[PDB]
Amino acid sequence: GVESLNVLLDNRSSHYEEIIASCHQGINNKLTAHEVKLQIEEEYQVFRNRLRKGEITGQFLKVDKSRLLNDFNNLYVDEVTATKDNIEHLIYQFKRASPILRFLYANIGEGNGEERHHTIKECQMQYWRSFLNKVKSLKLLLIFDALILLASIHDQTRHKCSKGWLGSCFISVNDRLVSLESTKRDLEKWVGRRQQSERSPPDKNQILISMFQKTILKATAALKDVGISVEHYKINMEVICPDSYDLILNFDVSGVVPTISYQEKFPFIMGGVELLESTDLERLSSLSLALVNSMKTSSTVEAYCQEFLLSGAEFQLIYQKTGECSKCYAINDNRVGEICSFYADPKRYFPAIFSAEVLQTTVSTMISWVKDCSELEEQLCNINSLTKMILVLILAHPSKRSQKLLQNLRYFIMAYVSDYHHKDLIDKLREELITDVEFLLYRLVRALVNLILSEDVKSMMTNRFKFILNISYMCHFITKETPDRLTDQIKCFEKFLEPKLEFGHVSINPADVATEEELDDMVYNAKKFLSKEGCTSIKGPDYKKPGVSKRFLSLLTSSFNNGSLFKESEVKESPQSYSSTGPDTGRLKFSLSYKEQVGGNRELYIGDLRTKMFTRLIEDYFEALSLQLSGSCLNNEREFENAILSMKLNVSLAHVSYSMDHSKWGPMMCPFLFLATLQNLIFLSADIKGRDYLSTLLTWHMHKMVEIPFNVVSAMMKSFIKAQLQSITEDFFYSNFQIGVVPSHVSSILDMGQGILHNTSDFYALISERFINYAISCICGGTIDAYTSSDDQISLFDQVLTELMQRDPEEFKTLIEFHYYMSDQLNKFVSPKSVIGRFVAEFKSRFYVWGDEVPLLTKFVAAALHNIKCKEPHQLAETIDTIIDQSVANGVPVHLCNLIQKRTLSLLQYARYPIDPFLLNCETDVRDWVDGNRSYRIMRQIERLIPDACGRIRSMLRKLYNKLKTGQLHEEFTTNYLSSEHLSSLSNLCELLGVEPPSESDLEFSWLNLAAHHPLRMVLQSSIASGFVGLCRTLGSKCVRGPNKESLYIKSIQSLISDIQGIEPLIDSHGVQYWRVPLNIRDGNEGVISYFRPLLWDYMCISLSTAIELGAWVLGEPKKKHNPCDYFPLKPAAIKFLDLCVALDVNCEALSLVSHIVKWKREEHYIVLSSELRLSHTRTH
Ligand SMILES: [Mg+2]
Ligand SMILES: [Zn+2]
Repeated sequence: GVESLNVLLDNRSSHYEEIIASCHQGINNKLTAHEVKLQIEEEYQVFRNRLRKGEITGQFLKVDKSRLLNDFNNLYVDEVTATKDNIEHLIYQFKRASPILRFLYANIGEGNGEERHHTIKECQMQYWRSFLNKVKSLKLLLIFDALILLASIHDQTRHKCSKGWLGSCFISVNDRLVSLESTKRDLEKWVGRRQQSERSPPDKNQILISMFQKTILKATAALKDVGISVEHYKINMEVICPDSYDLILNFDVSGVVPTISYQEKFPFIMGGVELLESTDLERLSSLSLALVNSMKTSSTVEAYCQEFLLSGAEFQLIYQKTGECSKCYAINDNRVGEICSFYADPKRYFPAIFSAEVLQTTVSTMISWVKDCSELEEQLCNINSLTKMILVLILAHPSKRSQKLLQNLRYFIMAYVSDYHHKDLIDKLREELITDVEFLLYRLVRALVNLILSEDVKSMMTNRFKFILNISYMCHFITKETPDRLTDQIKCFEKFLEPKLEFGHVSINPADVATEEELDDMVYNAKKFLSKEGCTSIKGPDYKKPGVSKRFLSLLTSSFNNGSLFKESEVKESPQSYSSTGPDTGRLKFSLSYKEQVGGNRELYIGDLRTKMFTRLIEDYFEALSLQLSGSCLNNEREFENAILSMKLNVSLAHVSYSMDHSKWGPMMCPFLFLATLQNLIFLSADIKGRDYLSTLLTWHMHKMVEIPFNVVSAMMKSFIKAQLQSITEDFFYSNFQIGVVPSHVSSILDMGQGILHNTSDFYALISERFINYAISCICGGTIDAYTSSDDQISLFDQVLTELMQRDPEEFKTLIEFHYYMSDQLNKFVSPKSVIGRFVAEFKSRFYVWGDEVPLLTKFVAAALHNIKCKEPHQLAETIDTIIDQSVANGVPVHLCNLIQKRTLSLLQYARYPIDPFLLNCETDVRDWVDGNRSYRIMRQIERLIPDACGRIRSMLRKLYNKLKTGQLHEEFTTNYLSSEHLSSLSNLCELLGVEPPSESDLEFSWLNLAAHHPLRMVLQSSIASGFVGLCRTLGSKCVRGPNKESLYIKSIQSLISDIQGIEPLIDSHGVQYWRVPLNIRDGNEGVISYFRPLLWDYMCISLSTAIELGAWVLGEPKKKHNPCDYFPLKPAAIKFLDLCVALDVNCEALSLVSHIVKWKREEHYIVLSSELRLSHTRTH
């Protein structure tokens, strides 16, 4: 489609020629392989001589550990008036630093007696509440309030229980907090007025009962329509008394009133609970569940309350506003009100709801790493306290500044174990802290760092490196959503506009028909961009300024044309006219947005369909050109494996390594650079017409327009109209408003699309790094390798430079300086987070050392925790299965993954959904992830459920597999078995061979399968909490499609099942349900036995499909100080059968064995702990 341009006209004026002239002005791309070394050596001599004097700065320092520690200590020394805290003071003032932290450690409910045993029995008030809440969801509210009050009175006058009141108020129906006396007066007035109306014989003590009977009759009539009975609710009709009006009109309750404080009052002790136990994570889970449930309340078109029980006592959480936004919460108790009041956010509190044994196991497995040390065995009780405190603090107060504070520790711990580092590093690990909890977090982190990385500890460096590198990945535990949306759109525009005001080129309104001023400005700025000088001048190099010099561009193009950079094997509606500024129907337009990240943020450009069509041509061209060469890893797949092998070898040999990053990659490149580079290359010497079309496309990209967001302009206009009757981004809008017209679009020469022109940037990086390495090898006597991903890079040195680093340090530092300068001379800026060393190597967030391996445990656990959505409950299981399968292959133990699976099953059980044996298997081991797949795990679960019935089936399957692998019967089977009855076929199938048929007592095992006629309805999120709320709301409305055409409930089906005294349920330990259904009642009732499916049929089918996919070992019979750092690499077990596979697929609506090969990808190689490969099962042939 690239050549399609030839169908258009050609209206190119004398503007398209000046750009080519400027890009061809003073560049010499015909030099020879002998005249470049002289220039390189002259530059090196001048630079070295000028640097030895003192007229150029060094930008690099040698690593000294004492200076690094003493600079990390007093990093915030203006507010923290201390130098060395004691751990006892920290543990003391940790449990008293907030209301939420005071509540998690107080001595609440000091006496738990029979009033704590009564909280398991269900009174009548809650039954009536549930019934009326159900009825309401299909004058009025007064009757419901009166019924609730009557139920409460009848519950109190029997066994003296008071659970549903708060002083004088009482939660009645919609979490409301209606008063008491007001209802009495309302009922009095209502009954009086009704009697005065009906008068012109009865009493006020019978009209109420009449209305009660009418209302309950209408309700029970409307509720029996859908199919739900009344026995499910277990309500007692005796709550209504013949004397009910004068029973209500005399009640008397007294207590303590609640309140909310919108601005030493704590009524409990402060430091009861310890830290070694697990008493606070459960309280946190309960409080978080209440805070998330507080988003269900309806708009009502006041006071709302939620309830939770910790240790048999009952607490209430009250609020005064509905919706999903920040509000003020208060915690109350029926003994004394107003325990505390805070200002939390309803979201951001998901990751700790049912996960209290996973976090304890995470801490316990992280601490066992540094346990063999001898310099740490005395103070091994403080590390536990500090780790647990950091975790709990991160979970209780989710902030955006703590995330960056914890993320910045990775670069410190990386620079601590290196040889050289950038001098401007400490100024980067400094973020603005505001509140009083972030300073406490910093002090805890500092105490732990100074405790672990001491000076008299020199035993095991790799374990401590792993430990410290794992405390910095605890920021993934918070969130990646945004606190406020109107501020990030301001920060994004600030980032967009800041670097374009220093260069001095900004166009306000292009008008889509450019004037002469814009063309002259473009020409002038294109000439200014190519006028950078350095190292042969008066001043010298001006670091961190956009531009390229003609000398190095000439050298690069000449060296590419010679053939010095190649390897050994590398040398073998439709518009009609177009100008140099765009098509006839307008220039290219883009819009701005941002993207969510852990840490900062990242811009995003969005275009319409025509520009998306036009950009793909350049993208494909440059991707093909980059594939022709070798060295890039952005889209290739063998290059990444080669890079990993080279990194492993380099680290094993103890050579030098250089891990780099480049800053401001996006907003510093430009399409003019790519144009000027492309115009000076000779490829093979029709194609020149392709080069012309490419130049035209890049010229179109050079004149694009970006649209300013609307909220920012509105905010600026309001701020101006307010302050009139302050930054560089403010004076722009101010001086534009002061003279009328307002800004809407922006155009300039100094920005490429972030995430748009990736592949051309990768190509440019490839060739530039090749040239730089060539020059460096030319000067000295050593060589270098390189691998790029368009903003990341690793460099592996050789033996010569490794020895030169220790024999002549000054020449090594001078070579590093020359590399930095020569790289800056080509529009590439090395970041202050790059390192040179011999202990570790890093590339694409992958770390490699010698003697151990570095798994990122906390990252995977955090990624697995909050990963749920509002989908069908049979697709979330596959997502969790895939995540856990990917995480086991890196070094996470399986006993920590079984707990995550149990957590997911508990999340599903809370929403009142039945659990079938086709969801998860929380009893696996190593061999179920290395050798088998999902189908093998489900087979193992079914074999665990019902043994003594899977042996004969396995023998029949073995004989059938032996008979089918030769071709004796391939059609006698797949035509009158897979399309017949399920139960009356297996008998004759096993009779056909010489095996005992399955017994009549094994064919009753069945399982319940909703969506047996049509898939259940889900659509009728912007956050995970809203996803969980919507999931809990959807399962419970209809979510069922009946046989002909209708909608049902999940409770009606279970009621109908209970209406038959011939079926049995059976539940396992984890909570898996399977039924026993006989074969005589199976007939006669055809309306509700339409949902059950037999088990042995699905078992046979799935087992045969797995035996066809994997080997023939799955049909056999099953049979059944170690330090935490001992790893071993493992590899998995690796037409005419595809028709049989597709046949066996559609006959079982349980799994999708063929989808796993189209959507998902396998794992290449595993690494596992050697202590878990001992305990395992083995299946032979
Ligand atoms: Mg890197
Ligand atoms: Zn009771």
